[PDB]
Amino acid sequence: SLGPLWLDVAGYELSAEDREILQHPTVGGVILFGRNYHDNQQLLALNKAIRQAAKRPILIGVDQEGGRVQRFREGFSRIPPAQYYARAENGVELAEQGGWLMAAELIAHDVDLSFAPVLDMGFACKAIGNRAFGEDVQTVLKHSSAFLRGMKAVGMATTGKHFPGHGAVIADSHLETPYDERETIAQDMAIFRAQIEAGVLDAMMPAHVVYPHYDAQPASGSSYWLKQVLREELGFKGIVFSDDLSMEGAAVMGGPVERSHQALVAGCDMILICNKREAAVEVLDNLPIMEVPQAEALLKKQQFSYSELKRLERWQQASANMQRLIEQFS
Ligand SMILES: CC(=O)N[C@@H]1[C@@H](O)[C@H](O)[C@@H](CO)O[C@@H]1O
Repeated sequence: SLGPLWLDVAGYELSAEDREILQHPTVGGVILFGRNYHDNQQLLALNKAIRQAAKRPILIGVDQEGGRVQRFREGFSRIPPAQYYARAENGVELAEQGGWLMAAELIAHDVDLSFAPVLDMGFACKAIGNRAFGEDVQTVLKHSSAFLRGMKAVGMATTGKHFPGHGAVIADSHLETPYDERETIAQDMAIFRAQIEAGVLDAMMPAHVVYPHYDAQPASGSSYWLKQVLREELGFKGIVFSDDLSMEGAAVMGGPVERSHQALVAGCDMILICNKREAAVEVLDNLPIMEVPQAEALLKKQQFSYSELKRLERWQQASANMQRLIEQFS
């Protein structure tokens, strides 16, 4: 937790070079991907090794939303697309089972957090699609609040994304960054405002999206979006993540070093450099030695094994119900 930088590792086991870089104080987390996941035991061993190499507390995170975005599937309960809960007759009840189950099984495998939930509105943006909980404000709020309650219940920190709303985004040749040219995105942002005000988000990830009515920069590299709006207008007090600086970020600024500088000056607390070990190293060398003490809030609050978890009727039911829900609409 201590440092701002999130990076990844190459495979199923920690390398000797991994063990060295994990000790760099500017590192605060490892983001895991599908290529880091083979099986439950291998995952447990990998995370144990990460925490031992780091020595100090360190965050381990994953994109585990359900549906199209679930890095760990084999040997885990399948989680439905976030869209599916609101299609069921008891959606709010099931959304909480989905969030609880997703979070519980990650904690059982020594993972601190999932970069979830998606608070975007609508299904028309290809990148989002059925990752959204609904296509109007109330449906999104109702079902995302349930999912959040489930995460909270097991001690997992929560991350709203992709602020200030990725639901209506276009990524064609009209501009060089995905964009949303609407004169107002008030409804999209109202979802974020509501969850911020309810105090249910520990963290926030911004969208790599330009909203030209508002500001020239992608929100993820925008002083307006991340300070003026997110902090001053909206009163968000949690952790702000960057986007993946390796393929997103303020691309016009230059390389990883320039993108990292812009993310931090814009108001990100923590920065992500994925898929590019040599870029992570470059950024570590460029930056001051940095600390993010408030990121300790993101470390998981509970500890238990998968065996212990499965003894809960709550697990027995949630797991079965998620499989039913998937089968109901797939
Ligand atoms: C629009 C989109 O999918 N953005 C993703 C985000 O959800 C994810 O948490 C992050 C880390 O993998 O990479 C991206 O920025």
